[PDB]
Amino acid sequence: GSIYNYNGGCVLGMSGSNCVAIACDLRLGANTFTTVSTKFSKIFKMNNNVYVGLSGLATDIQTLYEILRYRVNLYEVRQDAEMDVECFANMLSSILYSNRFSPYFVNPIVVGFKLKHYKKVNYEPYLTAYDLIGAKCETRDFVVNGVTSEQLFGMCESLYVKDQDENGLFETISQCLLSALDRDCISGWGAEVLVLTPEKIIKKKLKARMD
Amino acid sequence: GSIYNYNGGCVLGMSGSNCVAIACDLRLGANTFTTVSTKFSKIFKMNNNVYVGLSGLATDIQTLYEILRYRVNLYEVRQDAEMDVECFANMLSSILYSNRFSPYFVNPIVVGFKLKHYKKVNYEPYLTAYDLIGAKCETRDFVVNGVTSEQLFGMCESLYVKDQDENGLFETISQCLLSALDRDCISGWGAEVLVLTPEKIIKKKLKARMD
Amino acid sequence: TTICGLVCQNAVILGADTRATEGPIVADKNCSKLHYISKNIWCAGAGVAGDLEHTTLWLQHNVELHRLNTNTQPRVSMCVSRLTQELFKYQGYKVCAIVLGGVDVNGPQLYGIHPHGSSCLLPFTALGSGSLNAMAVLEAKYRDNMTIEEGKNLVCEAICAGIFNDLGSGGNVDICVITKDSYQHIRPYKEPNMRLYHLPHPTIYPKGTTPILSEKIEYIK
Amino acid sequence: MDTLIGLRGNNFVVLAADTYSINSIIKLKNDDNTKFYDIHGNKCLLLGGSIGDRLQFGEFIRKNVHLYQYQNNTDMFVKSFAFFTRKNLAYYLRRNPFEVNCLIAGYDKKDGYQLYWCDYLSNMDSVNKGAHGYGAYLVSAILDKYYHENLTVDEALDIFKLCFEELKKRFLLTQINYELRIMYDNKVETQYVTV
Amino acid sequence: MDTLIGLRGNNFVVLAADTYSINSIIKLKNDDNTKFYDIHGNKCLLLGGSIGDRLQFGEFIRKNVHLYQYQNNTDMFVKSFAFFTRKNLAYYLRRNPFEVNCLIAGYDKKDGYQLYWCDYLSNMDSVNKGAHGYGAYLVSAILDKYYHENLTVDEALDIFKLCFEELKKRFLLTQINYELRIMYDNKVETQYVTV
Amino acid sequence: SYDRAITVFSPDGHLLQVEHALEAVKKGGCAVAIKSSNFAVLAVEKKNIPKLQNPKTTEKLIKLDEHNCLAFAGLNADARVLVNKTRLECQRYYLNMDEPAPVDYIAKYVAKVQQKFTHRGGVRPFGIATLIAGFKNNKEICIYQTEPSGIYAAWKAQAIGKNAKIVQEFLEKNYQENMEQKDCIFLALKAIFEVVELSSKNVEVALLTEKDLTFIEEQEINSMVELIDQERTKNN
Amino acid sequence: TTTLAFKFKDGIIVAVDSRASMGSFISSQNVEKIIEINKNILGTMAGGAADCLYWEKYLGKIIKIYELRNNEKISVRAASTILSNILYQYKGYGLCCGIILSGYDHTGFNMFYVDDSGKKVEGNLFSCGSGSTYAYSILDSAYDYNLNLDQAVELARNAIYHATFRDGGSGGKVRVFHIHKNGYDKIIEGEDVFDLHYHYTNPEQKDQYVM
Amino acid sequence: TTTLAFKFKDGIIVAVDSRASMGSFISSQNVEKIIEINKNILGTMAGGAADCLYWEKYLGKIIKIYELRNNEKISVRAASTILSNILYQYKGYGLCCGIILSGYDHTGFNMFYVDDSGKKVEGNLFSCGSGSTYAYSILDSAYDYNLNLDQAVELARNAIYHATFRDGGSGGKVRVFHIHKNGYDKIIEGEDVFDLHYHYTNPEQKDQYVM
Ligand SMILES: */C(=C\S(C)(=O)=O)[C@H](Cc1c[nH]c2ccccc12)NC(=O)[C@H](CC(C)C)NC(=O)[C@H](Cc1c[nH]c2ccccc12)NC(=O)CN1CCOCC1
Ligand SMILES: */C(=C\S(C)(=O)=O)[C@H](Cc1c[nH]c2ccccc12)NC(=O)[C@H](CC(C)C)NC(=O)[C@H](Cc1c[nH]c2ccccc12)NC(=O)CN1CCOCC1
Ligand SMILES: */C(=C\S(C)(=O)=O)[C@H](Cc1c[nH]c2ccccc12)NC(=O)[C@H](CC(C)C)NC(=O)[C@H](Cc1c[nH]c2ccccc12)NC(=O)CN1CCOCC1
Repeated sequence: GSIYNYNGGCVLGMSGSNCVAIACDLRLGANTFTTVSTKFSKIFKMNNNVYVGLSGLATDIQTLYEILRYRVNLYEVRQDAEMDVECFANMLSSILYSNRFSPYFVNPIVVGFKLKHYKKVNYEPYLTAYDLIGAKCETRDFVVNGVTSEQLFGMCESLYVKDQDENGLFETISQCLLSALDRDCISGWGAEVLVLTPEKIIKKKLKARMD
Repeated sequence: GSIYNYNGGCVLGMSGSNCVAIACDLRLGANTFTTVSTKFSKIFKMNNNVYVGLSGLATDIQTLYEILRYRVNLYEVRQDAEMDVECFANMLSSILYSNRFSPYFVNPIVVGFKLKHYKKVNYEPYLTAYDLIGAKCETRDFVVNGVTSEQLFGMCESLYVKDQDENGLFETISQCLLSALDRDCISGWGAEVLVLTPEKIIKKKLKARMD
Repeated sequence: TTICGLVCQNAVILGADTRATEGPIVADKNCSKLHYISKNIWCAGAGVAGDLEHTTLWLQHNVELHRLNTNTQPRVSMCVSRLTQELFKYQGYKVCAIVLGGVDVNGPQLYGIHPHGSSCLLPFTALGSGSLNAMAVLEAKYRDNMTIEEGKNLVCEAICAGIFNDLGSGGNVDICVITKDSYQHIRPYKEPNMRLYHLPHPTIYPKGTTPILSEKIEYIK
Repeated sequence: MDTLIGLRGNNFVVLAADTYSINSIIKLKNDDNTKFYDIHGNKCLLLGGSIGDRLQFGEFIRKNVHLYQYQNNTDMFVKSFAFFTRKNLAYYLRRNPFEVNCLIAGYDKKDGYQLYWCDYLSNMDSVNKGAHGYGAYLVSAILDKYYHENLTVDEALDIFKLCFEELKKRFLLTQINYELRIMYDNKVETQYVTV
Repeated sequence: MDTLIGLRGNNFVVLAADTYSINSIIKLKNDDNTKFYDIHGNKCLLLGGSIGDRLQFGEFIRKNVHLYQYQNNTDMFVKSFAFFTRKNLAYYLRRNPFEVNCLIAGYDKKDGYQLYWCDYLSNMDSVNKGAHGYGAYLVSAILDKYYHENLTVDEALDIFKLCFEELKKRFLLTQINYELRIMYDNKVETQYVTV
Repeated sequence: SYDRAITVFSPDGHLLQVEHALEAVKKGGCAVAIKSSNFAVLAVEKKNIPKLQNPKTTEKLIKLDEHNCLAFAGLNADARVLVNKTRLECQRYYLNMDEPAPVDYIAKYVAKVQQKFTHRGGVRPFGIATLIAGFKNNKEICIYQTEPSGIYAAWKAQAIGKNAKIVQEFLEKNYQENMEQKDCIFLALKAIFEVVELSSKNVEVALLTEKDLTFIEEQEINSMVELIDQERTKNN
Repeated sequence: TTTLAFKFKDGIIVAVDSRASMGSFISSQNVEKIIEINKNILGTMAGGAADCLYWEKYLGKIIKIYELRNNEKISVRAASTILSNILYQYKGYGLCCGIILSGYDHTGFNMFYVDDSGKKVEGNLFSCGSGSTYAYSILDSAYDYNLNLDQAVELARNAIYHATFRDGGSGGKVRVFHIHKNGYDKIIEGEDVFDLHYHYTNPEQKDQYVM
Repeated sequence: TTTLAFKFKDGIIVAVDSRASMGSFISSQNVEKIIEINKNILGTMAGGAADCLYWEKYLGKIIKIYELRNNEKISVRAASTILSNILYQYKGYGLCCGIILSGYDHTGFNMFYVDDSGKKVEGNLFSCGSGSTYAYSILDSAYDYNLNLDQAVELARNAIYHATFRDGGSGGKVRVFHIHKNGYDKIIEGEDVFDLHYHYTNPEQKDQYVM
């Protein structure tokens, strides 16, 4: 717990009607109370339909991201195809458990699209959350992780609305993240929100508190 | 211990033919290796026939000396007579044991003359050594105490000669003290030797090592 | 330390060694470990010397006060009660193992008292670090109704066993024979250890060999 | 403790450190030179921590980067250098950790002037201004307040003078001797400042 | 840590202290005034340690000594003052210890100029020169070397200048601000020295 | 312990113990205190057996702390005990407030102690009246008078002790505001010798200024006494 | 917490933040860290909120009774001494108090820092709390005794803002009071630091500010 | 222990005491703390005597093989680097080593301080051991680069004497060597500090010196 408090940070993920959203706080901390950066993004793109939000110790976040990028790139170059979101989620679970007795201090979420072929292709929102040793929670509405987990859980339980367009989804996720961050000492200093749609990605920086 | 090592210090007492001698090192230490004074005497006169050598923690030495002076002065003013050496030794034992479970960190010796009346008076050398809770060793040749106890015991076992005049007694006690001090890091920086005779006291400072 | 005691016909014989040790160093070569409580009661001590000396002195003077007030003969049972109650009060933090022996109206009596405040009435006992060697001797050779001379020899043998087999024991053998009408304290009784090598001549330092910084002479009047 | 300060502008990078070599309660040297590690191709690693770990890690990184540049007949990018350093520190964190804080400064055409902040836990991020040590608490707000975009080298040096004055006045360790490395106009300059 | 220095001559006593009030990693004041306790009748208690214990013990001793002098219409002797201070410190050592080091200086006709050294354990002795703190390690030998009998006040101040220069140059805490109390010619003078 | 109510109400509503303490005060010596712009002058009667008593030992004019001074009339032992209490309280106030105790505070404390001793069981009232001269926190000189009953009041010039009424009347007749030091000393000496036998060894005078309390020199007292004697002879 | 006070040509400027926290959770953003002990003394509190509030109320009671008895206003030095002695009596119990008492008395304007360990430091400029170092740096870089009231208020506001920006334990609103001979005014009742950030550091509001 | 070295206009002056101790017992007073690594390099050792001696012999073996292979004399910097790397490989095992390597090479006179923690500090003046602070103070108060050989030897002797006088862990004899371009000389083979005290501090020998 102290190791997570060292840096802080929080990630959130929500689903709408034919869209998903992944949000994060932009702070980098030190000694649990010193802010050294305000542009430390915690959302990483694996491919067009897969994003991972990593919160926790910053060094472990960077290490896990490098490992995941390595694995995804090798898989995709070998198969000549984009990696499936479920396959990436299972691979992340197995990688996290491979360090079971000396784990990475990272609490990740996976947000993306599952592609189903029939002619056209159906995009299904996909959300999973993890604990540091790869225990996986597959969800249809929202996933949270980080030191702000309780606040995010409360906000999402109270405010999440099913089957929202991209605009309503963005408003809901931004409000949840901002209200949850306003109650955390070691999280905040800016919020980054990505809204995924099958044809485009909207990246927004929120006017947030910086105290 | 280390509390004795904090300051260091050593006292020695020897008997001759119609004379006694009490010697001490003159150092005051701090943190076991810093010399702050080179004139911290550890021999105190209670009355003409009683001397006490106190080694150990300097604050406890000063406190015990003040208590002993108080007690001896009250006893002597009340009785209108000098306190006997045996009576002082027993009183010191009882005072030390009165703090049995929070003791003074001092290892004392008592050197003096026992007076026997027949006309003339007979002076008998008297030596006792103590542990910090008043256990008493009554001796006829030599008593030692302090962090240099082992070296002093060896030197006195090898070199003590029974029934020596004041000159031989002084030479023997000074040689014992100097040789024992030469092997101790935290004791030395000058030696003070008192030779008691029934008619006079000779006080000498020895040319010792100051390293 | 090796202290021991036994009951023979109409007497109690206590014995002790005479070594006091401060860690591995002999602080006293001829310490006295047998203490007079009353004319008909004595004790032998093992453990922390300061505690033993203080407690034995306190018991002796309280027993003398009781004898003066009651105008009767002191009782080993009274000494046992006082000592055990004190030791229990302090919960073994006064480390005093005592062999208390005396003769009263109930005849010769020997008690072993332990630091926590337990006591036992025994025909013979031994305490200290040499207690196991002394106990070996006593178990081998003890019998009821021994003569005072036989008991003295047995106590000497037990204390010598302790002295020569235990590193915390040494010096001489002190003995005390207590009857209903007198006590005999023999100190030393054996004297079995003496320095074995001496230099051909003692080393006398020539006068003036020690350098001095200053010399102040004062006359005592 | 060793105070390190770093400032990144559009046209420069300035690194600053105290010049004390400390051994217990005595300063071995007032002109210590074991904190800056200059790497060919406009790169600098400023290290703070125990002198032994500082020397070992700094020389290890410098020799590895020089080997890379000789083998490939090319200059390593500043981002590659920073993340290589972070990867090595992270690798050793769980085996035999170096207790060193890093300020990684450099210049390259691809990304211009770059400054990276890294702590002994290997938490790294690119910053415009950073600090390490117990003097960070006293210089970070000065940097925040007086930093602006389009700052010049001389204005940055004035900010550093404010920082040094604050460290002399209010810091428990009255630090008066500083060394500065300035990267700008594709040249690296050394300065010594006493307050 | 607070460095205290004391020098006793045949005609003077000089006490010196650093003027820093320290709270964690920041210096609250560079002109601290909580270490010297001047006592009527040419006495001075120089204390070093935590500011709270320093204030409590210094004021307790000063008020007790002033009460004694008012009640008895007389000046307490320097030896009586020193041993009274030591007795109080020893009394509180085993109950609620003050973690203070003391340099007790004074002048009286009976014994002339007197200096006593006392540590937080209440180990006291009269000395010709003494020091407290981690700067004692760096000033004690200078005092030993340059001290002699029949020294003058100005020569003593030169010795103190050497000590201050050493504490600025070699001590981990670069101490530059010192206060001196000088007792000589039955007058007490205050000086402030910066190196 | 002993807690009998020594001071009780008389049928008429009086405290006879307090009246007797006042009588003990009236059996004491005479003390006068005069205030001026920024200083005070306190004179007190001396009673010494010539050539055998040590004049310096007895002290009715004492100093409590660096700025407060006291004179008293009544029982010397009670005065000594009360003065030691007051000095301890001065230092306690200094320790607790980091400032010297002002004269008004110290006078209030003395009066409170005397009231408490009239109102506690097992004790008898202090048989002394006191004049306390000092400075307030605004550096203003002030004189307070305290009585055995515990009632205190500030004054411009006041006399206590034997024949205090005559001296008070003389002061009311001959007092002026903001006198100089010499004139104030002369007034104090004349007021005290209004009831004390005219002699330079029958009086002790002190002048209290912010700096300290300074006792007037014997030669100056001799000269002033000679001037008073000349004036008396001329008048008669 | 960030509290600061400093003397200047027109009196004393006192400033505080309004954030309270338990661990990493922000318990409140609108607490009052400046209190008035009497008409002419203000105390800024940091550390344990309950300890600070209780002991300031205790000091106020003592000062009220003192003023009623003696018909004079207590001095800042005397109030600081009372508070420090009381706090020292509890040394070793776990009290967490850092108080700056600033006020006007007969000896001009006075400022004392008092701690739970019994410290009492007289000074011209103090700062306390977890943001004290940042506030100190900002104040020292731009302090001057001849600042006007507006300049002094601006300096205090800027220092509090920077402390909140860099420290995770400080935030909420900034309050600035001015102590003058006749009492005290509240120049800034409470100002959200959200506006301060986008006034000072990111006026353009066209991108996320990079620290 | 007190070891010191400093550069001056005619080379390097190296000085040491001769005392060894285990705890508070002086094990020897005639140990040799200056060793020659090769013809032109002297190492002064402090700390664990066994560790220092073994690792100095190891360094000597390495330097001998290097010089045999390359037909050139090794530099002080290279020797210091070898020693520091070797010592660092054992960090966390309990080695106690402080070594000053002073020598002459093709780049002039060079002096490095090497520790068991892997430190390597180039310098002009170093001191090591428990008396290092006293030696440092004495050297700093009277150091000059333009001292003659006799003046430099006197300064080193005085510094060692004062270190022995103030520190209980230093004593015995003082050795002073001079490193010059063509090798090294032993100016003072070993001089008892007894005479040094009674020549510097108590020349009169009329009374016990008061520190
Ligand atoms: C028997 C040994 S044993 C192993 O069985 O405990 C002896 C019994 C003994 C010694 N002297 C007397 C006198 C009267 C009666 C009995 C006696 N016990 C000891 O010798 C003790 C054994 C240790 C393990 C407790 N030794 C002591 O008590 C030491 C005596 C001593 C030390 N320095 C001295 C100088 C002069 C005279 C006597 C002594 N004392 C200590 O060990 C001190 N500690 C300090 C902490 O509190 C406990 C005592
Ligand atoms: C400054 C921060 S700091 C890091 O410098 O100590 C603030 C100063 C402060 C906060 N609130 C006030 C009010 C008045 C004056 C000054 C004030 N200090 C704090 O916020 C405290 C920091 C800890 C580390 C000491 N926090 C607290 O004291 C908590 C306040 C609190 C708790 N619940 C709340 C609900 C609403 C409003 C406030 C609070 N309380 C605690 O943490 C203390 N207990 C300990 C036992 O478990 C319960 C909390
Ligand atoms: C300097 C002192 S210091 C405080 O600054 O460390 C000296 C330097 C020194 C001593 N001897 C030599 C020889 C060559 C070079 C340098 C030398 N250091 C010491 O004296 C050591 C201090 C301790 C605190 C590290 N002491 C030792 O290393 C002991 C030497 C020794 C032991 N017995 C001896 C007999 C004769 C001569 C010398 C010695 N050794 C130890 O303490 C090692 N212990 C011994 C006990 O068992 C565990 C290991």
